[PDB]
Amino acid sequence: PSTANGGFPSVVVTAVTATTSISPDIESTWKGLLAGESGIHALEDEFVTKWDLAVKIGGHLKDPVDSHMGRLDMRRMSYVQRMGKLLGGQLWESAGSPEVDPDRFAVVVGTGLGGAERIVESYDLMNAGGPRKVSPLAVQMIMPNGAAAVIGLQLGARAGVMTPVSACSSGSEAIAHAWRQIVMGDADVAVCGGVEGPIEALPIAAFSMMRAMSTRNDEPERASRPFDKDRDGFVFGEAGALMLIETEEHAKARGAKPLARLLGAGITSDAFHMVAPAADGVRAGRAMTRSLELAGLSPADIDHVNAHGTATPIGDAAEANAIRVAGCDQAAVYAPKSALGHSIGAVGALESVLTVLTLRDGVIPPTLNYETPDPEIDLDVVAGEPRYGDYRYAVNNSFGFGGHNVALAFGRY
Amino acid sequence: PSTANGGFPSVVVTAVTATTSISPDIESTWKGLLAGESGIHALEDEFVTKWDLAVKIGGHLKDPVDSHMGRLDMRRMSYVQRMGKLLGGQLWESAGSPEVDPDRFAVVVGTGLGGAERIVESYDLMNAGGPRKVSPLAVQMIMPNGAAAVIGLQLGARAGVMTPVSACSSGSEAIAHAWRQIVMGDADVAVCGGVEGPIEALPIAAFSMMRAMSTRNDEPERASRPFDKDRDGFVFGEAGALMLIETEEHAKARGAKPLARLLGAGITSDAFHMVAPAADGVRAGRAMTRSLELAGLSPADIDHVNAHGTATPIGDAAEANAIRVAGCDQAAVYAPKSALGHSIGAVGALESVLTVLTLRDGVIPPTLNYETPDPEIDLDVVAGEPRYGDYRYAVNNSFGFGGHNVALAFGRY
Ligand SMILES: CCCCS(=O)(=O)Nc1ccc2cnn(C)c2c1
Ligand SMILES: CCCCS(=O)(=O)Nc1ccc2cnn(C)c2c1
Ligand code: NA
Ligand code: NA
Repeated sequence: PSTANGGFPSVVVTAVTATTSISPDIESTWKGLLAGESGIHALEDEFVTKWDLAVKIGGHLKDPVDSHMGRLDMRRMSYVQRMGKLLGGQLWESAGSPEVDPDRFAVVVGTGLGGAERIVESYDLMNAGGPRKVSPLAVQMIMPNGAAAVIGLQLGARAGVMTPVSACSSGSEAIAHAWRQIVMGDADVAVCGGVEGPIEALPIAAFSMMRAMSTRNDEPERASRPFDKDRDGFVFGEAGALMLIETEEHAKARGAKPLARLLGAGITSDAFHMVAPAADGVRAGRAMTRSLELAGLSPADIDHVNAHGTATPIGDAAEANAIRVAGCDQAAVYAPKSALGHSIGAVGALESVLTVLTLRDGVIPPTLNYETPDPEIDLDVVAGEPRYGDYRYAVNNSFGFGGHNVALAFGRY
Repeated sequence: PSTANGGFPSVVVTAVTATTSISPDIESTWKGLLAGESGIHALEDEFVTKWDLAVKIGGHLKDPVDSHMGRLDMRRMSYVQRMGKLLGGQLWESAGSPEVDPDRFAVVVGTGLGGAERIVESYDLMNAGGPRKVSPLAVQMIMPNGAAAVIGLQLGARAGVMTPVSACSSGSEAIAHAWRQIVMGDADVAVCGGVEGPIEALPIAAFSMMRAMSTRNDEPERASRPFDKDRDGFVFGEAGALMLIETEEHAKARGAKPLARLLGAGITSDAFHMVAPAADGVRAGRAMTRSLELAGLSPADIDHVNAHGTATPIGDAAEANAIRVAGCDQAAVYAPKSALGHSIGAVGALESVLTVLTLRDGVIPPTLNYETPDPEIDLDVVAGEPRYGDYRYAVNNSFGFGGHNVALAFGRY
């Protein structure tokens, strides 16, 4: 059974929304990327100087979430819940605010951590003034399922509200599970993607102590260098992204113009290391292959790969092998983290949206800072200027800390 | 397409393990439940007196997790990761330490929050001595996928390692996603269940401030009263539980004796309120109905319902209506939280293990403290003494905060 042979129903993407370090509008982010713009700049936050952080570069949201948040929302929601509500409403507006059947409507939103800022706040409030100072809203804000719950409550999703956690692959895995919920018959329509918290001292400190982050502080826009010889780790780039997916029949019934097709989703694991990807990239490649199997495609059909491309030395090397294992080494490769950075749980979702626009507009943006290619890798990396091309099919890769491999297979409508 | 009509492959439960407030051995916990034992006692912890908490009753694990943990594990892992390692090894040994194909082996372990203690630790450390005092493993310990990532690395699962966060239904949802992974053909064997943190002052404060918790401190063992007229909220009971599921062919090939059959799983949502369940129980009942559709069963086939049964006035009323909607109100109902309390993300997995043991031994333990029937409920609640029977099929219910509904359909082997 596959999408090609009619074993699974046809699933199409009908709307996308995203907020990034370049722009709060996905179509503006897309234009910026095509122009070779970067969202990564020098961090001017006071916490950088306070702690004298080794990492002084980051990509803040161009339009911060809380600028669209009144006092009420600031009191009753965690940050990721607030981002979810914002993106949830924008997405629904862009889809024409359709009246769908709630019992056939599901929500699957991934996240890296959850409402962690409310944990420390409640911790502090209890330490200072005792258990009565902990809010009765604390549980619903802290719980990592909260963002998905807020969106499901907002839009009225009654065919399931799910939250997969797989670190960097959470946003892509969310879309994978949304696809599954539809193809198994549990829903006809689904909002899916990923949300994540902002850059701060403690996140910077924590990830910096892993020694996986770039420290090229003097040249922020040149710091993130996926598949480049002079790469020194990943760069934080704040993001949130959701897409609306549904059966082609459902889309056709309400007159929705599809942006792209979601043909298959592959989920595998390494069982190798807690934070480092497997060097051979076999299991990561198997995730790509599995998505092709479910889509009913062969590697030869894959014209484009939106790479995970963290810019860690071992990460990019592993992925290069992974693509080769999947037999997609002839595909045109893009590494959006070169310009948008790493948004952890949201990044798989943001990059899935980018893959949809690639297929829609038939153009791949240039991978920034790809000046001196790494001799070992040997990939067809799109760079210099955007590459216009006849892209029929694409695979979006997302590989998370813990050994989590998610591959999504998309097709041009 | 169903399990009955051969649409899905036959999936069987071949091994179980759990640590509870009654015992570290699942077979001993099971005997205790049949004898009418309770794991809920007066909390002798210092934080109870220190803060003068409204709740002074809880069920700590009989055998603490850390009593099996050395110095490396205590510094390199979070609590839920440590619980995961322990139960992971115990399950594998109970299964006969089989040599499975890692590429067809998956792990799905749910949890409520994650390595939350390491967040407040990192926060305190950084505030005291700056960013360099934060642990290098802070990220891999804090990340909520960490428990599942530990177990997948421990046992060598390469067909996917996933963590669903669904609050009270996390453990059940994990089994649900494990079932899905096997039936869609991505794996043949799967370790699945749930883990959760211990009882502490802040967890108590957070849940008790919602007025969700029982305050019957004078009589700890009589506090948790699911479906009883005089019920006043849930009681904390620490737990962790995992089960080994696999296809019947795979089980037969290695000579593994099945304990029960996993026939189907239904996942729906309320989209009603952030913490309160929907009064009508319609979507909760649809979760039950969906598990039957996929199992290939009818409501008449269901002889047993392992209820969510938290003992909240609102929660039990909703579940009573949900069972009516599913057409399962003539089924024999058991509420294990009466004796084992609420373990949040692990409780759905624990009660799935209890459902398996019920179908294996053909006996339902008594629902503790069910003395005065509530007029509104009108359920056949097993109480006073255990009820023996040739039980053919059972449905395990989990309805978590956020409106997440998971129903698991089990069958006698
Ligand atoms: C730009 C992505 C990095 C953020 S993180 O990976 O540390 N997750 C994260 C999640 C929630 C909150 C709330 N406050 N903060 C600071 C958070 C951080
Ligand atoms: C017995 C179930 C209640 C625990 S909870 O729902 O508050 N989750 C939880 C998870 C992790 C940790 C670590 N320390 N602590 C205290 C934790 C607590
Ligand atoms: Na990607
Ligand atoms: Na149950």
